[PDB]
Amino acid sequence: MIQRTPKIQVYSRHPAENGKSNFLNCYVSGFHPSDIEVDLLKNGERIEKVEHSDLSFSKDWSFYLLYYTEFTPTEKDEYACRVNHVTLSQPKIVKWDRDM
Amino acid sequence: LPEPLPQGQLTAY
Amino acid sequence: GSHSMRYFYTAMSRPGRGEPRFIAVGYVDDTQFVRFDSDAASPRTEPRAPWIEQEGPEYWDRNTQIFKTNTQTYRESLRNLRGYYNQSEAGSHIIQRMYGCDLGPDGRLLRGHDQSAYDGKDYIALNEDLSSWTAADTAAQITQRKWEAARVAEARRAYLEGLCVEWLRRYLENGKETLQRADPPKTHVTHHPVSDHEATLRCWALGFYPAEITLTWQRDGEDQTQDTELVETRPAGDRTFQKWAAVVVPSGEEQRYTCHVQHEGLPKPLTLRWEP
Repeated sequence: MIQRTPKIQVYSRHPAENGKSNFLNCYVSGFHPSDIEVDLLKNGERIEKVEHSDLSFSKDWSFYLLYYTEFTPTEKDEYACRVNHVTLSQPKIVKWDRDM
Repeated sequence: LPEPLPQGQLTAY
Repeated sequence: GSHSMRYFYTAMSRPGRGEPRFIAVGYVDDTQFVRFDSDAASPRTEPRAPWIEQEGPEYWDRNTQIFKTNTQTYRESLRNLRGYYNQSEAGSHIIQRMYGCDLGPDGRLLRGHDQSAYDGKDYIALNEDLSSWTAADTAAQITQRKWEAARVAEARRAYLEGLCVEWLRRYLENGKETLQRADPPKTHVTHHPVSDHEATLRCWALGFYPAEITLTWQRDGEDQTQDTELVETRPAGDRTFQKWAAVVVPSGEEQRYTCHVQHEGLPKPLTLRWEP
């Protein structure tokens, strides 16, 4: 069975401004099969109550999902997305970089 | 609107 | 502009963990507007965009019956396909279907689509004529014979040319303030050194709808496809999308580089440079 590993982008809904409420996004896509585990991290700890979009897929049949949570960025707090999938030997972590 | 059901039974793959 | 409607079905087996899950989502262009999930506490068709809420109970019950009946048939289909590939009852498998209609800018049917995949590979597809099938392998040929015997293509055609177009037009009207509004990208160029002699130029497009967009870098007017880093267009969560393209340039040569942006929401394609 051919499998496809997820691509992962971590970013903000709006341009980031310290002290201003916003949304932190983790977009996983290009993956198959559809089972996937996504966590949003704040200073290494799992954020509770993260929401996600309904499962859908692209023209090449790969799946995509947006995971999101309200957050207020500051200069020191660190954020990231942690993803596991059958194609990964261990969780992959991508750090939020406000310039990416 | 999605594809409606046929009068008969839905044809499986 | 042009517009399309698409439903996306996913049926997924999970031996030992109950019956296969069936989900259906509907879209107009890049806007989801309905969902159905057989795993919901009380499975029923739910609205996912404001303009669809005005539909009455008859609409929702009609959708729900369609999706519930499909839930049962897709479980049969999964059984059938496991057998077509001589697969064990232990593994989990997925059938996907995407189908719908495309309208041109005048609102007339451009073409229809009805495609299916098994475990992420092309399985069977309705040809553009809406009358014949293309099967990817000898298993899909079994499905093809069964669908030919049952005059399935005729039914798909009637739907694609009829109700699909009729309802898409209805939604486009009911949601005209959004569905028929293209929001242009807000754009800018950033600059950050990667070393003494090199710097990154990144061209940003933010806040655009629909997702279709073209973003390129040129050096002295020549395309820089190979040297451009291009991320996948990504959803912001407010309906809009984002994308960037980056290129690494010799310090001092920045003005030889131009970023070009094409989007439906733009009257004329944009050209941008870094502005120190």
